[PDB]
Amino acid sequence: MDARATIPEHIARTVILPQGYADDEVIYPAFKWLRDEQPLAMAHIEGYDPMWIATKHADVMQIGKQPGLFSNAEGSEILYDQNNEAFMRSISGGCPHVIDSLTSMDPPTHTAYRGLTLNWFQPASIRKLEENIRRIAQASVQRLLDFDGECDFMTDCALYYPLHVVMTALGVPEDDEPLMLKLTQDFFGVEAARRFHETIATFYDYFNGFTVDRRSCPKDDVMSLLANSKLDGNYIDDKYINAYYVAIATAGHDTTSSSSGGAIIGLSRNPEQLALAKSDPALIPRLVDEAVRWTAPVKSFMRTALADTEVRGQNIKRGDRIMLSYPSANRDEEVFSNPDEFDITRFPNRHLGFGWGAHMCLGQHLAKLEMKIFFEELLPKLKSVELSGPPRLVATNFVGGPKNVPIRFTKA
Ligand code: HEM
Repeated sequence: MDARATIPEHIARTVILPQGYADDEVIYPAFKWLRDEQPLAMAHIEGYDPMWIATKHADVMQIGKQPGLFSNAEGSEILYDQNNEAFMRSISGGCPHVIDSLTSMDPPTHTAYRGLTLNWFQPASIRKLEENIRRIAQASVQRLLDFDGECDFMTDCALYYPLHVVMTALGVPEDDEPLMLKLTQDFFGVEAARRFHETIATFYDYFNGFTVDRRSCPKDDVMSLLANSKLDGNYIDDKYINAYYVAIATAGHDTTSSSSGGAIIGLSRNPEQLALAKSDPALIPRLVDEAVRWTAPVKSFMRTALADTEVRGQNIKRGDRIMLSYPSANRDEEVFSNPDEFDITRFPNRHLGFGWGAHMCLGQHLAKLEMKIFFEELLPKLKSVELSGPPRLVATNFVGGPKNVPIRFTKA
């Protein structure tokens, strides 16, 4: 079954299939076997293409730095079994990408489209939003504190906070939360082509009304920036502007909620850390990097090789699919000691949670700023937080992490 495939089928099924990601003691041991035994090897299971699994921190940095060699755009950047990639190419008119977002793009296209928002996402630009993001965090902290010491931290709090922040960055009204939750939770959640096609049409007509509006009535927000952008003396095609609004909102919602949940499971299991964080606010930034390392919400992205190459003495033929495991890179013993412990003091924390390379998460500065402001508002409000039952994690090999964290808390 592709004779170059060496990973034992049991490990291979555990790392690829979506089931095992709902449980950390299923998936982290398998990846640990891989890093210790077959750090970069080929797996081929039934229903999927052969693929190399880059499990080492150093190999994920190296593949991600070379877009000329390992392509986003040639195959599906998302891990789908053949069956599914097929249904998708139907929906998508031949090509393995459901919308034309930055992740489906190789440079120079990618550099141009990414270029349009890149500086709006840089730290200095993101500071303008601070009074707003603190207003949103206080409303969300209040909501949780209105419970008498019990709630699901996700579905009662962290589900809405990251969506409110990305709605404000885009310029979408507070009142359209229903439709944005429908976009990220229902339509892009975890005949069908007939209903796909007219549902994306309805969202595109909706966003289209904002593009037109920002073109006569400009505001400082991402919709206005991209509406009014022009590449070669012409406005960006509506397909790319609307895929960009969708890419930011979906890319920015679940990853930030999941990492905030991850932080609460880590502090609930390690009360010495809550106490440490409460006594030195300077440590919140440290807690945010550790929550995103430890949680690793994006479990993988894919790459297709554009030439025969060699990484860690392996000979990657042209056309080979490669899986990038951000969870395995964040627990590589060559970079981190006791990588399974949640430890907020961990420094330096050079995790690959936001990726590395050309496609490195555009929203990383916005994601660290809104998680830091949320926790600065929340931690002083709590005397304690503990889990009241097991977190429920999403079974998915793409964006998973906690979906339910039932907690008990005492107000300060
Ligand atoms: C803690 C939260 C977040 C995590 C863990 C996360 C993770 C990632 C990862 C792993 C990638 C792939 C990077 C690569 O291939 O090198 C990515 C892509 C991306 N993320 Fe995030 N992300 C987070 C928050 C955000 C936010 C808040 C936004 C939106 C403002 C966002 C927007 C994007 C976009 C647009 C891309 C595509 C960039 C490109 O292809 O050029 N992300 N993110």
